[PDB]
Amino acid sequence: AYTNSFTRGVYYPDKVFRSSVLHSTQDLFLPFFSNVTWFHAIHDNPVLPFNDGVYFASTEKSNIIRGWIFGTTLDSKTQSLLIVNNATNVVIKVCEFQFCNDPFLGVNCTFEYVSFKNLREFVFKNIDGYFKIYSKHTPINLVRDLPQGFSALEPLVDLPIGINITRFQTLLALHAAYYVGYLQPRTFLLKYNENGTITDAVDCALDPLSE
Amino acid sequence: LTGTGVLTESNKKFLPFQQFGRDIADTTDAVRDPQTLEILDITPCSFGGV
Ligand SMILES: *[C@@H]1O[C@H](CO)[C@@H](O[C@@H]2O[C@H](CO)[C@@H](O)[C@H](O)[C@H]2NC(C)=O)[C@H](O)[C@H]1NC(C)=O
Ligand SMILES: *[C@@H]1O[C@H](CO)[C@@H](O)[C@H](O)[C@H]1NC(C)=O
Ligand SMILES: *[C@@H]1O[C@H](CO)[C@@H](O)[C@H](O)[C@H]1NC(C)=O
Ligand SMILES: *[C@@H]1O[C@H](CO)[C@@H](O)[C@H](O)[C@H]1NC(C)=O
Ligand SMILES: *[C@@H]1O[C@H](CO)[C@@H](O)[C@H](O)[C@H]1NC(C)=O
Ligand SMILES: *[C@@H]1O[C@H](CO)[C@@H](O)[C@H](O)[C@H]1NC(C)=O
Repeated sequence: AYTNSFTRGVYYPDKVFRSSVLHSTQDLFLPFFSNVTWFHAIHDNPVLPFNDGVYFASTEKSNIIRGWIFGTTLDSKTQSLLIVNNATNVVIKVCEFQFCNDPFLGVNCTFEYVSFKNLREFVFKNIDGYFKIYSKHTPINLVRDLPQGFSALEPLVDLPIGINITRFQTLLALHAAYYVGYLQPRTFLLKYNENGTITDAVDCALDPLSE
Repeated sequence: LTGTGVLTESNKKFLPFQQFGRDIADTTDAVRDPQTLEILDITPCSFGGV
């Protein structure tokens, strides 16, 4: 399935506070009104490409989406990133795993680390050696789809893990719905409001009025 | 970040990940202190034409 992403997937591009300014930035962002591929927690866990970087989201009611996997081939020939959320812990690992043929969550290594009415949104990207995660949690008024309104994601972590990621997957809990979109290099104009909330943005390559 | 200025506490509500703030001229305009983790204003010390 496919659906329209609207103005979602903007995020704070650097660790610098700004306010009362319209700031031009060129970076990997989700293009406005782009097609996002759409999937369900019932029956639906295919492996997707990663390309330049992945916007990911899920519409939720009881915390069924609980992790992700990233790599080339997921088959112990090389490092693969694993991410899981479990109660008071958020957990990150990059050993040369072999996973299940059908992964789910039952209710030569280099690094390890530890920290519908819900919408959870994320951006996953790479910068040479470095993997970054950004996120937002919000209420939503309706089950239907991604909101036709604006909100900016904020950085969780940076991982110095250096993996050649070309594919990814997500993990479901078993005793919701989720989305995939691809970033592109876009010049953006970001509206940092009087408090430094990014309240709006223009995707400059969208249409002649945005240019 | 070497520079000359008056330092104060500020109304600049930095988000938890932010280390600095900047003016239009790229010059840093606030800093998080790396020890007490409070959000210092920077104002270049009082000056004007004579
Ligand atoms: C990153 O992983 C990809 C595979 O997912 C590698 O791309 C292949 O590289 C070989 C040569 O090494 C080519 O013959 C194939 O045509 C490539 N396939 C694709 C889909 O591009 C890539 O080389 C890896 N890079 C590093 C630095 O590990
Ligand atoms: C979204 O994808 C479908 C094919 O899956 C295509 O027909 C349609 O034109 C696309 N719409 C937009 C807004 O890109
Ligand atoms: C979370 O999972 C890890 C194993 O991946 C385990 O070591 C840790 O104790 C768990 N934490 C909680 C709060 O269950
Ligand atoms: C670890 O790396 C070396 C090459 O640096 C290789 O010879 C060895 O077989 C690898 N070990 C495993 C268990 O993959
Ligand atoms: C701006 O920040 C103040 C607290 O510093 C808050 O009371 C106010 O609601 C905020 N306004 C907007 C538009 O974000
Ligand atoms: C740095 O040291 C001071 C005491 O010299 C201490 O009060 C403060 O909490 C420390 N800050 C960090 C970030 O560890």
